Amino acid sequence: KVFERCELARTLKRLGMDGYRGISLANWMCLAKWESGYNTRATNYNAGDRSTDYGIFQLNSRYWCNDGKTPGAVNACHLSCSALLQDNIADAVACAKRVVRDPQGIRAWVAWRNRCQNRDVRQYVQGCGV
Repeated sequence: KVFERCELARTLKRLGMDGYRGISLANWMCLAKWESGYNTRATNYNAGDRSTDYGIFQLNSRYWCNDGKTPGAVNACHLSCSALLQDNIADAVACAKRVVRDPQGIRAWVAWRNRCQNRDVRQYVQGCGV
């Protein structure tokens, strides 16, 4: 599913992401935008290390979910990577929450540092009623 901006903003808020571990809703929106374009079926294979990024938050199979073909993988979210490809993003959200519970927080995603950190991210939630 390819979410529309405000549709996603309202969904994330209802799932308790606003201010989760100190991360504002606009930051989560900026992250989803640059990672997948708000697309839940997005997948990206990393030929260099044999891992794959799954879903709207592009969660990596080496640490967050199990796809069975990634070497030295752990499954911290205890989910099959298939769960991160559903239209319902509840599982993807529960896993993103786990990621930020680690020391790096939102910085775990390099895309956030390049495209969101220290920027005016207000635009991502403007007019969505959240």
